[PDB]
Amino acid sequence: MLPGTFFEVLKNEGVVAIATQGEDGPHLVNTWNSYLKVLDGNRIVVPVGGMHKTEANVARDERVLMTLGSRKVAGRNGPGTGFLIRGSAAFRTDGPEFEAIARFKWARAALVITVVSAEQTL
Amino acid sequence: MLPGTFFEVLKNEGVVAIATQGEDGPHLVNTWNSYLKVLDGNRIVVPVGGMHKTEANVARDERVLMTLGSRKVAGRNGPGTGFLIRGSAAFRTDGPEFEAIARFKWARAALVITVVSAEQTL
Ligand SMILES: Cc1cc2nc3c(=O)[nH]c(=O)nc-3n(C[C@H](O)[C@H](O)[C@H](O)COP(=O)(O)O)c2cc1C
Ligand SMILES: Cc1cc2nc3c(=O)[nH]c(=O)nc-3n(C[C@H](O)[C@H](O)[C@H](O)COP(=O)(O)O)c2cc1C
Repeated sequence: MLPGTFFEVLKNEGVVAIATQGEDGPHLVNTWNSYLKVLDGNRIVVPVGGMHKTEANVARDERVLMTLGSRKVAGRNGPGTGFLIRGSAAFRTDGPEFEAIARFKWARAALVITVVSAEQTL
Repeated sequence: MLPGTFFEVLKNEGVVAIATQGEDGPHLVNTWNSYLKVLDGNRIVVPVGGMHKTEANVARDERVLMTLGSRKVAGRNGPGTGFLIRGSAAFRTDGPEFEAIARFKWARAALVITVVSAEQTL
């Protein structure tokens, strides 16, 4: 379901945000557009170095939200666009989703988000 | 309390993410690094065109989280850095906080974030 414009965003660098639900309120962490790996079957993989509070949150509520964008891709009414992605998350420490990001030697795990919806919000 | 490195990030374009607490989970919306105005008092001002769900969430729980960064500013271990900002939010529709973003013709309000902590997370 990810549209072509999402793939054009990923050709450009930028800050990705990942929100999870904590018992206390939301939590928000980041990665880089250039670190995301998209796999077949609507999966986006993030290399995990820290994300310890995020991991604790996902263990109790697997729903996540993610945003990303780029001023270098056109939106509906001028330069710049981005996406709100909703999905479910899991952490993996082995298997092909882990091997997709194992080139980052600092990664202790892979955060795998299975996308359920993608909205271009600009 | 906002440090010099944060102002260096703001000289570069990027996607800002703002998380609020909803009824049924977090919500996450964006702005651009180039749209933020910073006022005396640890106050960050965001021009509001939509953010209707965000505004409903803030009316119930004023706490927000914000992230932003840039690959063009050095972090602690290599190129690229960014920040986790925690603060409290209010929407303003008159006064100096609104005037700071009034040049945006589509703005309906100013989202004013009063910063309580700022962490450089890379
Ligand atoms: C621009 C940016 C990119 C980041 N990329 C990563 C990343 O790819 N993986 C990672 O684990 N943390 C990354 N971080 C740090 C995370 O945002 C987070 O601060 C850290 O993993 C701790 O997560 P936690 O608060 O869930 O314990 C990045 C931070 C910034 C500002
Ligand atoms: C990169 C980017 C920049 C955006 N900047 C703004 C902005 O400055 N102000 C705004 O109202 N919405 C902006 N949006 C749209 C918001 O993220 C959000 O989708 C919209 O305001 C609706 O908010 P709500 O879901 O809280 O109702 C931006 C979207 C993207 C992808």
